[PDB]
Amino acid sequence: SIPLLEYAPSSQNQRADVDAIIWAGYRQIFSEHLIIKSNRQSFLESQLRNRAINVRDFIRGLGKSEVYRTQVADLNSNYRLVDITLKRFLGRAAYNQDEEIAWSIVIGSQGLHGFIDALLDSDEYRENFGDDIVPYQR
Amino acid sequence: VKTPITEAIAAADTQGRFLGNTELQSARGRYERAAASLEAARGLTSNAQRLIDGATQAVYQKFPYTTQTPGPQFAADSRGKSKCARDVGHYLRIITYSLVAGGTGPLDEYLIAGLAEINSTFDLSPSWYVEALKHIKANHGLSGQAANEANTYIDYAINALS
Amino acid sequence: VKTPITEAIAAADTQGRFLGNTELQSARGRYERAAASLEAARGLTSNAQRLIDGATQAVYQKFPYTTQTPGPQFAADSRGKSKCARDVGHYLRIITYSLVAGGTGPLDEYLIAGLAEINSTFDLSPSWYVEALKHIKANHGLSGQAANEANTYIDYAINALS
Amino acid sequence: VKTPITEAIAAADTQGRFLGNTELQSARGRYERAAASLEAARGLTSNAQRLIDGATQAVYQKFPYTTQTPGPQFAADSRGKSKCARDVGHYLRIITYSLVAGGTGPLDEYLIAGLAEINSTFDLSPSWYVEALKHIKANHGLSGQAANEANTYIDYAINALS
Amino acid sequence: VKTPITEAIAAADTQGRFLGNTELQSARGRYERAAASLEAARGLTSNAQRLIDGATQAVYQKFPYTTQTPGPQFAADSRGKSKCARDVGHYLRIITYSLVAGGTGPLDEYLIAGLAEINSTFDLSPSWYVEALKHIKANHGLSGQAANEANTYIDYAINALS
Amino acid sequence: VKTPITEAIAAADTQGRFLGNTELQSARGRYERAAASLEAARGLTSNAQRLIDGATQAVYQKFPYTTQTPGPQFAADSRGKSKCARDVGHYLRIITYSLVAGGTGPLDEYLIAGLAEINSTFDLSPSWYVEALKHIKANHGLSGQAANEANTYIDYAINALS
Amino acid sequence: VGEGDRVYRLEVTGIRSPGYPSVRRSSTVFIVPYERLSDKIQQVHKQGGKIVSVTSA
Amino acid sequence: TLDVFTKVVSQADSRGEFLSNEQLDALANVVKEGNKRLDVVNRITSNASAIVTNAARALFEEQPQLIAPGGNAYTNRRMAACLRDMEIILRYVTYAILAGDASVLDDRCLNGLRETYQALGTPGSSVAVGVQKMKDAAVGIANDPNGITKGDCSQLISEVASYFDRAAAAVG
Amino acid sequence: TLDVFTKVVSQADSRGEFLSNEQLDALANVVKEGNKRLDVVNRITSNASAIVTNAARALFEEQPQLIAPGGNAYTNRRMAACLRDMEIILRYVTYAILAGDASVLDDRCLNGLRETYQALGTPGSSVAVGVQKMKDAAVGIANDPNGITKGDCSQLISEVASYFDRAAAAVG
Amino acid sequence: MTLDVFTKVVSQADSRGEFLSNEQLDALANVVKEGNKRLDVVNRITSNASAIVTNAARALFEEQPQLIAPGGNAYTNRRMAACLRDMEIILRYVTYAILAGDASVLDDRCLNGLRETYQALGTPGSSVAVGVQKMKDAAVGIANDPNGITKGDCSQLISEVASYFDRAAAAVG
Ligand SMILES: *[C@H](C)[C@H]1/C(=C/c2[nH]c(/C=C3N=C(/C=C4\NC(=O)C(CC)=C4C)C(C)=C\3CCC(=O)O)c(CCC(=O)O)c2C)NC(=O)[C@@H]1C
Ligand SMILES: CCC1=C(C)/C(=C/C2=NC(=C\c3[nH]c(/C=C4\NC(=O)[C@H](C)[C@H]4CC)c(C)c3CCC(=O)O)/C(CCC(=O)O)=C2C)NC1=O
Ligand SMILES: CCC1=C(C)/C(=C/C2=NC(=C\c3[nH]c(/C=C4\NC(=O)[C@H](C)[C@H]4CC)c(C)c3CCC(=O)O)/C(CCC(=O)O)=C2C)NC1=O
Ligand SMILES: CCC1=C(C)/C(=C/C2=NC(=C\c3[nH]c(/C=C4\NC(=O)[C@H](C)[C@H]4CC)c(C)c3CCC(=O)O)/C(CCC(=O)O)=C2C)NC1=O
Ligand SMILES: CCC1=C(C)/C(=C/C2=NC(=C\c3[nH]c(/C=C4\NC(=O)[C@H](C)[C@H]4CC)c(C)c3CCC(=O)O)/C(CCC(=O)O)=C2C)NC1=O
Ligand SMILES: CCC1=C(C)/C(=C/C2=NC(=C\c3[nH]c(/C=C4\NC(=O)[C@H](C)[C@H]4CC)c(C)c3CCC(=O)O)/C(CCC(=O)O)=C2C)NC1=O
Ligand SMILES: CCC1=C(C)/C(=C/C2=NC(=C\c3[nH]c(/C=C4\NC(=O)[C@H](C)[C@H]4CC)c(C)c3CCC(=O)O)/C(CCC(=O)O)=C2C)NC1=O
Ligand SMILES: CCC1=C(C)/C(=C/C2=NC(=C\c3[nH]c(/C=C4\NC(=O)[C@H](C)[C@H]4CC)c(C)c3CCC(=O)O)/C(CCC(=O)O)=C2C)NC1=O
Ligand SMILES: CCC1=C(C)/C(=C/C2=NC(=C\c3[nH]c(/C=C4\NC(=O)[C@H](C)[C@H]4CC)c(C)c3CCC(=O)O)/C(CCC(=O)O)=C2C)NC1=O
Ligand SMILES: CCC1=C(C)/C(=C/C2=NC(=C\c3[nH]c(/C=C4\NC(=O)[C@H](C)[C@H]4CC)c(C)c3CCC(=O)O)/C(CCC(=O)O)=C2C)NC1=O
Ligand SMILES: CCC1=C(C)/C(=C/C2=NC(=C\c3[nH]c(/C=C4\NC(=O)[C@H](C)[C@H]4CC)c(C)c3CCC(=O)O)/C(CCC(=O)O)=C2C)NC1=O
Ligand SMILES: CCC1=C(C)/C(=C/C2=NC(=C\c3[nH]c(/C=C4\NC(=O)[C@H](C)[C@H]4CC)c(C)c3CCC(=O)O)/C(CCC(=O)O)=C2C)NC1=O
Repeated sequence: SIPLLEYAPSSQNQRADVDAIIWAGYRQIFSEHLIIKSNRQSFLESQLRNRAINVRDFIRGLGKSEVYRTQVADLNSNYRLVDITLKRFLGRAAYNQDEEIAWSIVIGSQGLHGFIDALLDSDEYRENFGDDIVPYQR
Repeated sequence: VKTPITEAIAAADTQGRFLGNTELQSARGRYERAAASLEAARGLTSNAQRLIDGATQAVYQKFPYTTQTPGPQFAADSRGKSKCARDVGHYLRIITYSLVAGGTGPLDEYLIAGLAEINSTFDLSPSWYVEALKHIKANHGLSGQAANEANTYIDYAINALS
Repeated sequence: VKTPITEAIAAADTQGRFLGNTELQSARGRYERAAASLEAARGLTSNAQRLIDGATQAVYQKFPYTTQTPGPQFAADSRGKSKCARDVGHYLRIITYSLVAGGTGPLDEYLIAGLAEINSTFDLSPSWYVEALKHIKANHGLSGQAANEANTYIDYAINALS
Repeated sequence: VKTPITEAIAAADTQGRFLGNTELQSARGRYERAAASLEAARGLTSNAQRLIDGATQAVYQKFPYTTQTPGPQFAADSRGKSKCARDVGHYLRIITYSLVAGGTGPLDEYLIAGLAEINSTFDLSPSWYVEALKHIKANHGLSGQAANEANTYIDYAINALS
Repeated sequence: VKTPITEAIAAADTQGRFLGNTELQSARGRYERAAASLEAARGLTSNAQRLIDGATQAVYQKFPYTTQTPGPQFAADSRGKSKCARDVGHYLRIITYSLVAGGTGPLDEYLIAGLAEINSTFDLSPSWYVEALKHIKANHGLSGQAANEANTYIDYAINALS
Repeated sequence: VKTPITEAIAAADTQGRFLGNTELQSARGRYERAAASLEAARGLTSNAQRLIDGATQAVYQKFPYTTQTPGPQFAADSRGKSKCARDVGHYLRIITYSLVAGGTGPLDEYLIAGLAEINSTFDLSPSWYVEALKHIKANHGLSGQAANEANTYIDYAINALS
Repeated sequence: VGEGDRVYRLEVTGIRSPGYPSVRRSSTVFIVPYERLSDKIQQVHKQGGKIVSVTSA
Repeated sequence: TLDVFTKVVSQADSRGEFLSNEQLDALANVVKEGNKRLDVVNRITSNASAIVTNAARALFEEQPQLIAPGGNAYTNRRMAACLRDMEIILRYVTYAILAGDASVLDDRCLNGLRETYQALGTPGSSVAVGVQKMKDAAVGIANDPNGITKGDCSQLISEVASYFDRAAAAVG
Repeated sequence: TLDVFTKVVSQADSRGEFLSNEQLDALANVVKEGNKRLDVVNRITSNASAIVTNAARALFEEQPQLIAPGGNAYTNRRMAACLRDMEIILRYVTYAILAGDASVLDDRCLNGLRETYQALGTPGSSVAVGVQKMKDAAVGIANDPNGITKGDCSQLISEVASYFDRAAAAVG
Repeated sequence: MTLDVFTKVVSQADSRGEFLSNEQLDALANVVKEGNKRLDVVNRITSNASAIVTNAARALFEEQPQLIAPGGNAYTNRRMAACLRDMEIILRYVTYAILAGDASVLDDRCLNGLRETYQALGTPGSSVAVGVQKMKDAAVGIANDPNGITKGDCSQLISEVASYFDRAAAAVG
C-alpha cells in the first residue's frame, strides 16, 4: 500500500529449442541440482508447449512453487531472500545494501508469493528482460 | 517442510493476513487423526526388527538373481546384504517419521526427493523397494484405523517409486 | 474463494501434485467444527429480525448526532434509517455465510474487500458498524461452542474495520 | 520528492539523456508561479496563531459531541484539546511547506501518505479535519492570485481526506 | 533439433548477427567426418537383422529370469518376445538416424527424452537395454574410423540409460 | 570470445550436458580449415610493412583533401600521418589475429565493437578505412585457398564499417 | 497464475516498441487472468497497441 | 473453485435471501456423509499410480496402431506425454470428489482440452475409451468391501462415476 | 519452518534412531493440550487490532519526543510505519504459538531486525519497551475467561510470554 | 534520493518541526531571482555537451598516452567507447546538479559506488579526475562567456558550478 522508501542506487557495471527454453528458466532459478525429479511440474511444461501460459507467467509459477519455497524461502532470512531473489530473475545483485533491506519488510507482509508478483509488476524488470525472453544475468 | 500446521502457516503468510478460522480449523482436524497416528508409530517401532529382516528376505524370494549376480549394485555379496538392511531400514524410519508429523513432509524431503536421479545412476531398480514395502503393509499386524494410517504413507512411497 | 476445502486444493494445485494426506487431513478436521458451525447459523437466522433492529437502535444510542445532523451520509430522515437496516442487515447475512462455509472467504470477498475505499468516499465512519457488531456478539443468545463460533467471525469483521 | 524542478530531473534521468528544452520549461514555469507562491507563505505564517485557534474551535462547533464523549480518541478533556492544536497546527505547517516547494511533494510525503491507515486505527474520522481546512481556506484573508495559491493545496488535502 | 549445421544456426540466430567464419567452420567439420559416418550407417543397415536377434537373445542369457517370471513387464510369453524385437529394433533405428545426422539430436529427441519417466512406470529395468547395446557395439563387425564413430552413439545411449 | 572451439563449449555449457559428437564435429572442421588459415597469417606477416604503407598512401590518393584540410581529425600535418600508420597498422594486426583464431572473435572484440560510437565523435569517416582494406585484399599477393581465407575477414570488417 | 479461474483473452493490433528485439511479433494475444487485468491494459497502452477483443476463458 | 458448501452460498447470494432451514438440513447430511468422501478419496490417491498403467495398457492394447509406427503415441516422449496427462485426469477428478462439485473439474480438463486435441492431431475419441477404463478401475477400488466397516457408498460411487463421464464427454 | 512435531523428528533424524516411547508420550501430551492451545490463539487474533493501538497509547505517550518534531515516529508515513510492523510482531508471535516452537519466528521476524534498526536510524531499544506492553495486554486477554469452559492454560501463558521476551531480546 | 534547494530547506525544516522563517523565504526569494541565470547556464552546457567530451578526450588521452597504447585500459575500441559512454554521464549528472541547485542528486550516481567499480574493473581511478578537471576548464569557459546576452555577475553560479566538478573529481580519485 504505502509507497517504497527511496533507496540510493550504487553504480554498477551491468547498468529441441522449446525444451532448452524450459531448462533455461529452470536453470537460473534452481541452479541445476534443484530441478531433480520432484521439483519439475508437468503443468508448467505443458503450458509452454501448449503456449496457453506466457513465459513471464511461467516464471511466476516457479517462483511461487512450493518446492522453491521450502528450499530458499524457509531456510534463508527475509533480507537474504530479497538479495537471493534478485539474482535469478533480475540477474543483478542489489547495488545498495539499504535498498535490499527496504524490500525485505514488504516481502514479509505480502509473503513470498507477494514479493515475486511485485518484481514482475515493476517497470524496470519487464523492460529489461521482456515476456518472451527467459531471465538472464545482467 | 510439509505439515498441516505448517500448511496453515505458509498459506496465511503468503497472503500477509492473520490466522483466520480457516487456517485454525485445519489444525483442529489434525488432532483427531494425530491421536490415531501415534498409535501407528508405536506399532511399527516395537515391531521394527521383525519387519526389516522380514522384508529384506522377502525381496530375495521374488528376486533370487539379486543374491547371485556379481555386481556392485547387487546384494549377493555380504556387503550388499549389509547395505540391504540399511536401505530397507531407512524406509521404516521415514515412514515412522511421517506418521508422527501427520504430513508427507519428512517422507517428501528425506526419501523421495530426487529418487529418480539416484536409482538411474546406481542402477537400483525401484521394483525392489516396492516389493519390500508391500511386505511391510501386509505384515505390520496393525489393526483398526491405525492400520489405515500406516497404509497411506507406505502406499504414498509406492506411487513415488513408480 | 477461501475455504478449508479450497485451501487444500489451491495448495496442492500450485505444487502440481496429488492430494496427499496433509491436504486430506483438513477435510476430516473440518467436519467436526462444521457440525458446531451449522449450530451457529440457525441461531442467527432464527433471531435475525430481533438482532437487526436490536443493532440499528443501539448505534443510535451511542451516536445520537447521527439521527440529528442533516447530511446525505447521516441517518437524519427516514431514508437513512431505511439504509440503516439494509447495511446492518447485510452484515448478518455475510456472517451467516462465512459460518456455513467454515472459512472467512465470503466475509473476505463480499464485505471487507475494499472497505477502506468506500468508507472514505461516503464519509461513513467505521466506528458506527463496529458498535453494531459488538451488540450482535453480546445479544445473539448463543451458548456452548457455537457461541465461540459466531464470536470469531464477528470479531474478524471488527479488526478489518479498524 | 515531488517538485517541478525534481520532476524535470526524474523524467530526464530515466531516459538517460541530457536536459532538453522541454525539461527546462517546467523549471521556467516555477519562477513566475513561485513569485506569487511565496506571497501565500507569508500570508499564512503571519496569521498562523489566529488560524489554528480559529480552526480548532470551529470544528468544536459543527461537532459538539467531540468535546463531550469520553474516549481516548475524542477531545473530551484537556489532553485531546492539547492534541487538537498539535494536529491542526501540523496541517498549516505542511500547507506552507508545499507552498514554497511549488509542488505537492511535502504534502504528499509528510501528510497524506498512509492517512487511510492511521485514521482507521485510531478511529479519527476524516470529516473532522476537512471541516477545519474549510475554515482555513475561507478565513486566511489572502487576496489576488496568492488567494488562489493556498486554495489549491488546501483543497488537495481535502480530496486526499475523502 | 541438435545438428552441427543447426548448432551453427541457433548460435548465430540468438545473437542476431550473420553467419561468421566461426559458424561456417563448424559446418565444414561436420561435412568432413560425415564421409566416415555414412560408412557406419551402411554397416549397421546391412547387418540389421543379424544384430537385432543377436541382441535380444543375448539379453536372455544374462537375465534368464526375464523369460520365466509371469508379468507383462517381463518377456515370459511370446507377446513380450514380440515386443522384445520391437524395442531393441527401435534402438538400431535411432542409432542409425543419429549417424547420418552427425549430431546426437535424433537420439536426443526420439529415444532418451523422458526415458527415466517411462522405465519407472512400466518397471522396465534399464540394465536390460544396456546389456543389448554392449552386444551391438562388440558385434557390428565395423572397422577403422567408422568403428570408432558407431561406438560413440551407442555409448552415448548407455550413459543416458544410467 | 568467439571461436569454433569456444562456440562448441558455450553451446554445450548452457545446456548443462557433456560434449556430444555434434559439439565435437565443429572442432574437427577447424583443423582442416586451420591448416590453410595459418598459411594466410604468414602471407600477411611477412608482407606487413609493404601493405601498411601501400594502404596509407592509397587512401591519400582517393581522398586528397585529407592531407590538405587543417583539422585535428584530418591528416594534414605529420601528426596525422603518424596516426595514419598506427590506425591502418592496427587493422592488419587484428586481421592476422582473427586468422589464427579461426573465428571472428578477436575481430569482434578488439576492432568493431563500438566502432560506430568512436567514428561519430572524432568525425573519422568510415569511408576512409574501407578504402584502405580494399587495397589490402587486392595487393596481399596471396594465392589458392589461403587467398580466400584473408578475403573473408577483410570483407567482414568492411560490412561492419558500413 | 491467477488465484482463481477468471481469465480474459486480449487481442492487441499493432505494438510499437523496439521492434526487432523487444516486440518481435505484434498482433498476438496475451492470456492474463482477472487479478492483473487492471495492470495489463496499462502495459499494452504504454507500447501504444490498441485492443481488439477481450474474450473470457 | 466452488464446493458443495460454497455453491449453495453463491446461488443464495444471487437471490439475496438468508439460507433456509432445509438447505441447512441438506448440508447437515453433507457433513454426515462427509467422512465417506475422505475414505473414498484416500483409496484413489493411494492406488493412483497403479490405475494409470493398468488403464494405459488397455488404452494401447485395444487401439494398437497408436504405439505402432505412425500413431501419435509412438515415440517415447509422445508416450510419456499420455502418461503425463492421463494422471491429470485423476489429479482433477480427485479434486472434484474432494470438493464434491465438478466446478473445479471443468476449468482444467474440460475447458480447452477439446481445442488442443484437434490442433494437436492426437485423436480425441481415443482418450475417452480409456478414461472409461479408468472409471472401471476407480470404482472397483473405491467400492471394494475390504477393511474399515460396511456402509453405503452407492450414492458416492454413482456420482464418482459421473465425474468420469463428464471427463469423457468434453474430450470426445 | 519447524514445529513441536517436526523438531522432535529433526533431531531424531540427526541421531538416526527410531522415536522412543517417552517421546511419543511427550507428543501425546502435546495433542492433549492442543485444544487449549487453539483457544488461546483465536482470542489473540480476534483482539489483534485492539492490542496494537492500545500499545500505541503508551509506546508514544511514554517516550513523547518520538512523535514530537524530530523523532523518528514524527511524520505520518513514519507513524504508519510503526503500525505496519508493530502488528508483524503479532503476526509472527501468533505463528509461533500455533507452531508451538519459536523457530518460525526467528527465521523471518528477528533474523535481520537488529541490523536495519541501526541502518534506518530508528531507536531499537524503543521498540522493546512497547513489545513488553504488548505482552502485558496479550496474556491479559489470553488468560481471562469469558464465555469459556474452565481450564488451566498456565503453561502456555508463561511460554506465550517467552515468545514476546525473545521478540524483545533480538531488537534491544 | 533527489533533493533541491527548495526541497532541502524543507527537509531540515521538517526535522526540526517548525514553520519556515521569514529569512529562509528571503533566501529562497533570491533563489527565484537568481533562478533565471541557472536555466541559461544549463542551456549552454547541454548545447555544447558533445563538443566538450571529445575536446576533453583530446587531452585525457594525449597526456597519459599509454592508456590507448597497447596494454592500457582504454586500448581497444569497445573500451575506448566505454570511456566516452560515461565521460558524458559526468556531464549528464552535473547538469542535473546545476538544474536542481544542490549536489544531492549527483552523489547517488557518480559518487556513490563509482570508486568501488574502478578498482574492481582495473581502470585507473586517478586518471579520470585528471580529465574531469579538463572538463571543468572547458565548462566554465563556455558558461562564463557571453555572446548576444545581457551581462550580469555569474560568479555565484560559476564558482559553485566548478564546485560540482570538484565533488565529481574527489569521489573518483
Ligand atoms: C550566467 C552564468 C550567465 C548569464 C546569464 C544571464 N541571463 C540573463 C537573462 C535571461 N536569461 C533567460 C533565460 C531563460 N528564460 C526562460 O524562460 C528560459 C527557459 C527555461 C531560459 C533559458 C531569459 C529569458 C532572461 C531574461 C529575459 C530574456 O532574456 O528575454 C541575464 C541578464 C538578464 C537577467 O538578469 O535575467 C544574464 C546575465 N550572463 C552571463 O554573462 C553569465 C556567464
Ligand atoms: C552511472 C554511474 C555508472 C558508471 C560510471 C558505470 C561504469 C562502467 N564502466 C564500465 C567499463 C569501462 N570503463 C572504462 C573507462 C575508462 N577508461 C579509461 O581509460 C578512462 C580513464 C575511463 C573513462 C574516463 C573502460 C575502458 C571500460 C571497459 C573495461 C573492460 O571491458 O575491460 C562498465 C562495464 C561495461 C559497461 O559499460 O556496461 C560499467 C558498468 N556504470 C554506472 O552505472
Ligand atoms: C535415508 C534414506 C536413503 C536410502 C534408503 C538410500 C539408499 C541408497 N542405496 C544406494 C546403493 C545400494 N543399495 C543397495 C541395496 C540393495 N541392492 C540390492 O542388491 C538389494 C536388492 C537392495 C537392498 C534390499 C546396495 C547393495 C547398494 C550399493 C550398490 C552400488 O554400490 O552400486 C545408494 C547409492 C550409493 C550409496 O550412497 O550408498 C543410495 C543413495 N539413500 C538414502 O538417502
Ligand atoms: C452486502 C454488504 C454491503 C453493505 C453493508 C454495504 C453498505 C454501503 N452503505 C453505503 C451508504 C450508506 N450507508 C448508510 C448507513 C448508515 N449511515 C448512517 O447514517 C447509519 C449510522 C448507518 C446505518 C446504521 C447510509 C445512510 C448510506 C447513504 C449515505 C450516502 O448516500 O452518502 C454505501 C455506499 C453507497 C451505496 O451503494 O448505497 C455502501 C457501499 N455495501 C455492501 O455491498
Ligand atoms: C506531522 C503530521 C501529523 C499529524 C497531524 C498527526 C496526528 C495524529 N493525531 C493523533 C491523535 C489525536 N488527534 C487528536 C486531534 C483531534 N481529535 C479531536 O478530538 C479533535 C476533533 C481533533 C483536533 C482538532 C486527539 C485528541 C488525539 C489523541 C486521540 C487518542 O489518543 O486516541 C495520532 C495518533 C496518536 C499520536 O501519536 O498522538 C496521530 C498520528 N500525526 C502526524 O504525524
Ligand atoms: C522408438 C523408441 C522406443 C522404444 C525402444 C520403446 C519401448 C517400450 N517398450 C515397452 C514395453 C515392453 N518392453 C518390453 C521389452 C523387454 N522386456 C523384457 O522382458 C525384455 C528384458 C526387454 C526386451 C529385451 C516388453 C516385453 C514390453 C511389454 C511389457 C508390458 O506390456 O508390460 C513400452 C510400454 C508399452 C508399449 O507401447 O509397448 C515402451 C514405450 N518405446 C519407444 O518409443
Ligand atoms: C586496435 C584497433 C583500434 C583502431 C584502428 C583505433 C583508432 C582510433 N583512431 C583515433 C584517432 C585518429 N585516427 C586518425 C587516423 C586518420 N585520420 C586521418 O586523418 C586519416 C584519414 C586516418 C588514417 C589513415 C587520426 C589522425 C586521429 C587523431 C584524430 C584526433 O585526435 O582528433 C581514435 C580516437 C583517439 C585515439 O586514442 O588516438 C581511435 C580510438 N582505435 C583502436 O582501438
Ligand atoms: C526475422 C523476423 C522479423 C521481422 C522481419 C521483423 C520485422 C519488423 N519490422 C518492423 C517494423 C517496420 N518494418 C518496416 C519496413 C519497411 N517499411 C517500408 O516502407 C519499406 C518498404 C520496408 C523495408 C524495406 C518499417 C517501416 C517498420 C516501422 C513501422 C512503424 O514504425 O510503424 C517491426 C516492428 C517495429 C519495430 O520494432 O521496428 C518488426 C517486428 N521482426 C521479426 O522478428
Ligand atoms: C489415448 C492415448 C494418448 C494420450 C494419453 C495422449 C496424450 C497427449 N496429450 C498431448 C498434449 C497435451 N495434453 C495436455 C493436457 C493438459 N495440460 C495441462 O496443463 C492441463 C491440466 C491438461 C488438461 C486438463 C496439454 C496442455 C498438451 C499440450 C499439447 C497439445 O495441445 O496436444 C499430446 C500431444 C502429443 C505428444 O504429447 O506426444 C499427447 C500425445 N496422446 C495419445 O495418443
Ligand atoms: C466400501 C464402501 C464403504 C465405504 C467407502 C465406507 C467408508 C467409511 N469410512 C468410515 C470412517 C472413516 N473413514 C476415515 C477416513 C479418513 N479420514 C481422514 O481424515 C483421512 C484423510 C481419511 C483416510 C486417509 C475416517 C477418519 C473415519 C472415521 C471412522 C472410522 O474410523 O471408521 C466409515 C465408518 C462408518 C460410517 O461412516 O458410517 C465408513 C462407512 N464404508 C463402506 O461400507
Ligand atoms: C517480518 C519481521 C520484520 C520486521 C519487524 C521488519 C522491520 C523493518 N522496519 C523497517 C523500518 C521502520 N521501522 C519503523 C518502526 C519504528 N520506528 C519508530 O520510529 C518506532 C520507534 C518503531 C516502531 C515501534 C519505522 C517508522 C520505519 C521506517 C523508517 C525509515 O523508513 O527510515 C525496515 C527497513 C525498511 C522497510 O522495509 O520498511 C525493516 C526491514 N522487517 C522484517 O522483515
Ligand atoms: C480452531 C477452532 C477451535 C477452537 C477455537 C476450539 C477451542 C476449544 N477449546 C476447548 C476447550 C478448552 N479450552 C480451554 C482454554 C482455556 N481455559 C482457561 O481457563 C484458560 C485461560 C484458557 C487457556 C489459556 C479450556 C480450559 C478448555 C476445556 C476443555 C479442553 O480441555 O479442551 C474445546 C473443547 C471442545 C468444545 O469446546 O466443544 C474447544 C472446541 N476448538 C476448535 O475446533
